[PDB]
Amino acid sequence: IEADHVGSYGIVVYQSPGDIGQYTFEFDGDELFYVDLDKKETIWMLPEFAQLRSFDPQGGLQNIATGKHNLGVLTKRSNSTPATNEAPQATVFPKSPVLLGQPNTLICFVDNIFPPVINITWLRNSKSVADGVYETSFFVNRDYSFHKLSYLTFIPSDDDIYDCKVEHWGLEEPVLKHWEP
Amino acid sequence: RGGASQYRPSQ
Amino acid sequence: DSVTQTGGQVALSEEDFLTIHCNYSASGYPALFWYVQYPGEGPQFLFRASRDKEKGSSRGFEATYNKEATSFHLQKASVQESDSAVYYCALSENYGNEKITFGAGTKLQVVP
Amino acid sequence: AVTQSPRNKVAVTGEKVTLSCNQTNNHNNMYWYRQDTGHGLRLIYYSYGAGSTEKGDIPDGYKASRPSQENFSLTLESATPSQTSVYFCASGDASGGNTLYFGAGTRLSVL
Amino acid sequence: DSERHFVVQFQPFCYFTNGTQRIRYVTRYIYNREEYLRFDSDVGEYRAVTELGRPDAEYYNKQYLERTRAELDTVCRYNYEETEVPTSLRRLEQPNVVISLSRTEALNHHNTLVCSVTDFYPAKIKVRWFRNGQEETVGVSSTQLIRNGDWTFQVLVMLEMTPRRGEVYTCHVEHPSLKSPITVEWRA
Repeated sequence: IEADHVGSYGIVVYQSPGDIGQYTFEFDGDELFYVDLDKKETIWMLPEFAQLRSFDPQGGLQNIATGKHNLGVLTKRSNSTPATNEAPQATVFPKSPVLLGQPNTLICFVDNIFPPVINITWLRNSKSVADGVYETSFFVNRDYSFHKLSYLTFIPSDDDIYDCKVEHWGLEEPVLKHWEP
Repeated sequence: RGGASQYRPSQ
Repeated sequence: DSVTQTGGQVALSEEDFLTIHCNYSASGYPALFWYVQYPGEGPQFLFRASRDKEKGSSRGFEATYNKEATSFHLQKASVQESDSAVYYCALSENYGNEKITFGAGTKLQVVP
Repeated sequence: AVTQSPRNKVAVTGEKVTLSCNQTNNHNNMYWYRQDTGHGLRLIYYSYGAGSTEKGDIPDGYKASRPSQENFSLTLESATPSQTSVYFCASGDASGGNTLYFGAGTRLSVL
Repeated sequence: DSERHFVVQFQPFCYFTNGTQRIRYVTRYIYNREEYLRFDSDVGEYRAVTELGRPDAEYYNKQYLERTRAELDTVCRYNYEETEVPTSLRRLEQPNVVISLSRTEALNHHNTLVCSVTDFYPAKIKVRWFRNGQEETVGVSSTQLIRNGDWTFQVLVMLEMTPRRGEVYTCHVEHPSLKSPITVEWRA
């Protein structure tokens, strides 16, 4: 389907077992916010946006609550057809042109995720990092799989290795995706 | 305040 | 949000024309309804209305969603002595809350 | 249907009071309202499902529990005169602006 | 078989064409990754997609039809005009524009000129190349617009060229966020 703009106002994802859930608002492919189900809070990707518009988490909670409900009426109706693991695909690219010493961000794109459960991490010189790293929620795809991005700020170095470790059930070994300046 | 689509229940 | 409605008590004769006012003050695009509280019971659903211009009806009672005057005025043909009850006007936002807000209610007494 | 208990509770200031509500509607949503003159119905608490406790509009002085699906209870820790009123319970299927089903109420007064 | 996972998905879509002058509302009920039921403001009702949604079909229509049809206005149209207009459809991020020569320079030698246009929003943009204020159309290519995921896009446009004495190539970028085009030169 085509149009100038698209808005998914309330994408629900309920995963059992684990009672794992996600609730987001998407507009033209980007992420507006997600409802942090634990804090019962609306998390906006863009700050200046929550200062002009808002959303009540309870709505998130109420619909997640329905996800739990339905994911059962179905898990049964489908005679329990368990879901099928897939293999995620990582791609690493910069945000801007890598100038030496000049600050920048490393972006790891991971498409074809299913189910939406996954560990993404960074590695500087085969050693890991856990800092200055941030990731998006699970964005939906036209084929009902998801994708997500992870970010690693850093400073361009003529002697630095990087990797995007991607762990997921449909992956026997944690896949790595190298990158160099 | 923006609204959201209701994920209807079933059965 | 608030649902402000017609005074407290009204009295009519049978066969008269019923009209109970209800105006609302909402932030989003809310669904509007009417419930009835017959003597000795708990309130109960009458009919809803989800969008401007939509009309809701039930048991001869009806009300039209008027986004322009933020009104949802209840109207009935000719009331019957058994119509005597408390009428509650209410709304629910489009946020999914599932939170139903109510008004003060209006006592209707149809004289025999 | 929906049923409440007790249907008449005379209590004393300070005392700890608890109302119980049951439903065979099988709805995942259940609410606790109170009816006062000039105020109509006002939401105190409600739940999205078992283990759910959402603060309504007038929560202060109250507490609730949804131990299962058919049961949602309200508890006044230290009852007070201002909490004298008719309490109504309700259940809803959680379908956007879910129509609400009400119990016959619990007339409670705090002397 | 504890490693037997499960999941359901609810995916709503509000398709906006020419403001709100035309909207199509789609509701997708998913199980794992199979779509079993769906609502289309164009079909006018709920319809079973697979065998799985054969049960819900009648119950969802009898119950939620009128409520779902309305969302085209209460959620879609409403949100667009109330929340989108002042945020999404107002965000304008000017892009950064640099020009790097692919290989080492060498007069009269086949080389490339890359123009990096990064961090912009929205996506609709236009980058042109010029050689001595005369537009280069041949030997101009580009990458697939990249969605950085942090509400910004980037793209690189190449210009195969031949560096000759006194030449001044120019990258021309036009964007909704620019009062006038950003122009960057590269001198031979």
